[PDB]
Amino acid sequence: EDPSLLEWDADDFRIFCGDLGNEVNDDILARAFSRFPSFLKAKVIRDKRTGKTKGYGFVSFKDPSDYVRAMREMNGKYVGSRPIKLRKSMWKDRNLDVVRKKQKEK
Amino acid sequence: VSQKRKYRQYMNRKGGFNRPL
RNA sequence: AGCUUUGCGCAGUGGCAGUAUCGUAGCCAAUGAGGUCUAUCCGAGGCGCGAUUUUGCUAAUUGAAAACUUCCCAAUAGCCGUGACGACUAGUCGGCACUGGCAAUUUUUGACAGUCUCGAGACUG
Repeated sequence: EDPSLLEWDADDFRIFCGDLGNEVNDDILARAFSRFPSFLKAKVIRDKRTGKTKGYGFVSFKDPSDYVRAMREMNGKYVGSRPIKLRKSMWKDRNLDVVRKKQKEK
Repeated sequence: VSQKRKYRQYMNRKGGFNRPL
C-alpha cells in the first residue's frame, strides 16, 4: 500500500491519462487542464532514484459531468510533445480486491 | 531437478564495462 | 358514472432486419411531386450533394515490454555407542555433545483383509 492515493480522493473522478512525453509534462498537464473548470490537483507519474517521468498520470476532476466533457475534448489532444490517451481510473486497492474476490466465488 | 537460468544485465547497469559474477 | 375514438409526449415488455440510417442558411413541390398498365384515371414528396463498421464495460491475443506516483549464499529456529564434565560407590546414574547404526519373534515398519448371525460370536484366505 502506497500512502500517496489519499490526496485526490474527494469523491472526485480521476481521469487516467497515458501517452505523456518523458522529457516534459512535469506540470504542463496541470497548466493545460486548469482552464476547465478551475484550480485542481494534477500530478505526473515520476519515479524516484532516476528522475525519469514514466509518462502516464492522473488528473482529479470535481464532477463526472465535467469529466465527460474534459475527456471528449482532450482525447488525443496535443499536450506537450505527444497526444494524450484518456481512460478511466481503477484504484484497485485492497478494500476493493477483497470485495472482488468475495464476489467471484458468489 | 532444474534451476532458473541465472542471467545478467546488458543495458543500464551503472557498473564497469566488464562482467560481474 | 364508467366505456370508448383520434393525434402527440414519456416509459416498460417483446418480435423482425442491418444493401441502409441520417443531414440539407442547395433546388423544385397541392398555384401539384411522381405516374412502364393505366389515364376525362391516380395523388406526395422528389432531385443533387454530404457522413458512415457512438459510448462505457468486459474477454482473448501479440511481444521483452500492451502503459498509471525479483533471485541467490551462509547460519539459527528419540534410542543404542562414543568424548568429556559432573555426581555416587572398575561399576552405576544425570545432563550435554556428535565423527556409526536403527524393516527378521518382546514393541516403531503392521496377522491383516473379506464374509455371515442375534453389545456378542462363527466362516474363509
